[PDB]
Amino acid sequence: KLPPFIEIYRALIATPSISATEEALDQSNADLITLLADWFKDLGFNVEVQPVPGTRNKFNMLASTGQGAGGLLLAGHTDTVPFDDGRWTRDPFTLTEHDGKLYGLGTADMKGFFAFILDALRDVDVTKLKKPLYILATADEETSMAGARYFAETTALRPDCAIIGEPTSLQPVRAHKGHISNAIRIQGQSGHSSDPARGVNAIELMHDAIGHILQLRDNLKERYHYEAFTVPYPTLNLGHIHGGDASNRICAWCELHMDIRPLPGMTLNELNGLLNDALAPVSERWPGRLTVDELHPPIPGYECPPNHQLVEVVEKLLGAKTEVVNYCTEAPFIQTLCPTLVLGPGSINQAHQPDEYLETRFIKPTRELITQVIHHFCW
Amino acid sequence: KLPPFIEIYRALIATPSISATEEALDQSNADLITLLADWFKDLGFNVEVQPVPGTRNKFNMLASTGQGAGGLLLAGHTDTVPFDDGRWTRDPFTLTEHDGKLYGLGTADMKGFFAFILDALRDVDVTKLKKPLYILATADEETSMAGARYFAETTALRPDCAIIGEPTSLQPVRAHKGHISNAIRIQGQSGHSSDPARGVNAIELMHDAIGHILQLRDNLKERYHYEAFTVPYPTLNLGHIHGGDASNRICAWCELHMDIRPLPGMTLNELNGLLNDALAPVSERWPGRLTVDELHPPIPGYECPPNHQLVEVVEKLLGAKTEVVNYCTEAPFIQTLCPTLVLGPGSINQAHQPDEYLETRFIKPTRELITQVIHHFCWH
Ligand SMILES: [Cl-]
Ligand SMILES: [Zn+2]
Ligand SMILES: [Zn+2]
Repeated sequence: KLPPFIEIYRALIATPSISATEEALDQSNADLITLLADWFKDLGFNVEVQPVPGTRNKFNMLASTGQGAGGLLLAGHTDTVPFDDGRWTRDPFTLTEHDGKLYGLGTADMKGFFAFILDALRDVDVTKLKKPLYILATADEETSMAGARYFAETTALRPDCAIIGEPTSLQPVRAHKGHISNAIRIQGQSGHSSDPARGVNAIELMHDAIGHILQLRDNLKERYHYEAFTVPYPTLNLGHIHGGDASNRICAWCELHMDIRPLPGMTLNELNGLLNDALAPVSERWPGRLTVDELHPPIPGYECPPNHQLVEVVEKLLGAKTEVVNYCTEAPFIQTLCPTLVLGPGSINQAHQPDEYLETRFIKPTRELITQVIHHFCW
Repeated sequence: KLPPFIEIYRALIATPSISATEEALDQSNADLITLLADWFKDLGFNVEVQPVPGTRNKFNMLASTGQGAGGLLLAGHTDTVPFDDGRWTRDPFTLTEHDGKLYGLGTADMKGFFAFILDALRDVDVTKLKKPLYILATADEETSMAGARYFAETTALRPDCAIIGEPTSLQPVRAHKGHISNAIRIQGQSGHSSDPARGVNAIELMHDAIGHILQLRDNLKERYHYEAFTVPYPTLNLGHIHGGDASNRICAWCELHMDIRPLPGMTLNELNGLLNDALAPVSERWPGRLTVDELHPPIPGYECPPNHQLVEVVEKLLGAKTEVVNYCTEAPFIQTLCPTLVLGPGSINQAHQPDEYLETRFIKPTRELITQVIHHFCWH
């Protein structure tokens, strides 16, 4: 009943699922979901399609089998980044073999993962599994991660563990930093530069705030360490500043946009705690003039405990040690449901690039890795 | 033979001469200058009309009677600011008497002055002056002051003294602060925020520069003093800042727009020296990254030596003590030729405002004052 691997792959690549914040480029993942939904139906899984609030008509799919607690969650995203038709030298939607490489938009990131899951399940009898098996297909990972966010917020599901099939060259990944973005906003009071003391100069107040923020930057860099990261400390970046009307007017308003990248172990609440603490002497001096607002929904840090049985099994199956990575995944939201690893075929060297491909040599190892992991946590 | 006072004033207000940095809005003062040049010719002045290099078809007028050293220079600008389409409740180019008030764009700043000079000169015999009388009418005071800058740069004229007819309510003004406006520009090096050490954050460098600038602000407030000014020290203001693309990118550029208002007697070279030395610690640590560009032609401070005959006689004519103002005039350029005073009818409260007027109560005092200064500085 299930087509062969390359045919499953071909149809997924041929179904456009580009995500974009730009209304013009943003395609519905409905056709991608229907493909996955009908195929998982055919294999005997129950299926739930979920509209995702505040997306342009995007959906999650959960495919479920078995009952009771625990089980394995296999998770991926159905969307791809846009393509540059100027730099692609093949049709992005045409799966093309050439020189041990399979070319197409989402070959590496990450439609291959679903083709491998279905391919691995082709002869498996879901009746005879001891523990539940879940397949999650999320919307809009490449933009808001609204799919994974809305799933982790609303789902009753509580698996024993989860693998998110992002391209890692089949290296298991157990952590990455978070990402919070803030606007620091300072209300001045206007006045003529003929008496620059008559008003409240927002730039002078922002100069004070920046002093305290750079002190926090130094404390973060000095007191929090995670040796496995290339940059082993939580980072703080001043990105943008704007304020004032003219050289000859008291600066009436000033705004600073910054980011912080918290290490896995530090929570969002403690980080907003550290930032309010740094700014406190300034907002106290000046009640009601300094506000801190979020620029973009925050992403928590993620880690999987390094001796978790998920990690030991995977490391042993692949004979590869776990890595940390310098990029954000859905793992922070899936980690609220159960211990989570990031592990998939193909490379971020092809992800989001023109003439994206997945090497065909990933085919046998990936089929075998998924088979072994389903037999380990469901049998 | 000259028309009456109200006719002269009517024509000057009826003749648009709005100046503007925007080429689109910048009207030629050619027709204003022509009215003036013919009226001074009719009274038997030698008149030169000079195109001002680098302006949009603008002219200076110098009207001359007599020859010899010294004499009195009476100066004013022919240009007005634009009118706001929303706010005027009558035609800015029609001189209308309402509430003992003469309404019109430039009634107060400062076309009235030219009417009062011509009116006063009706009853003067220029052949019996012992020292020359000069009237200068400048281009573009409200924008670049190119008129007065060019005149000061090029004229061989060295009058005994000069009065600029800016609106001061007929109070003698003897000094004002300068104005310099700079952009402090910092070139950083961008990169992803996942490693902030890979770049040079222009906001951090600008945080450094501002620290040094605020130290200069405090040095200026402390080490320099001129009692007559409400703010008796050179002021410094941080007016605008911008830089950088995104919260997740190292900030590659930052620009700060600031001004300084120096006291009379601080040169523009002294001030630029103080600002570059304040910024030296940042600029020496980050070679090639920090530049200082002028946003506006810089204006030196001005003062007239407070015991020149010009001040003593004008104070006595008016029964008024000299004042200082914060704002700028052409005085710093004119003062390079001769002791200069700023003295004119109409109020700085009408200048540049909708339904601009000059109160008629100023007509007699202003005519007497102009007559008297011509007698006192041209008969002796
Ligand atoms: Cl890393
Ligand atoms: Zn991905
Ligand atoms: Zn004026």
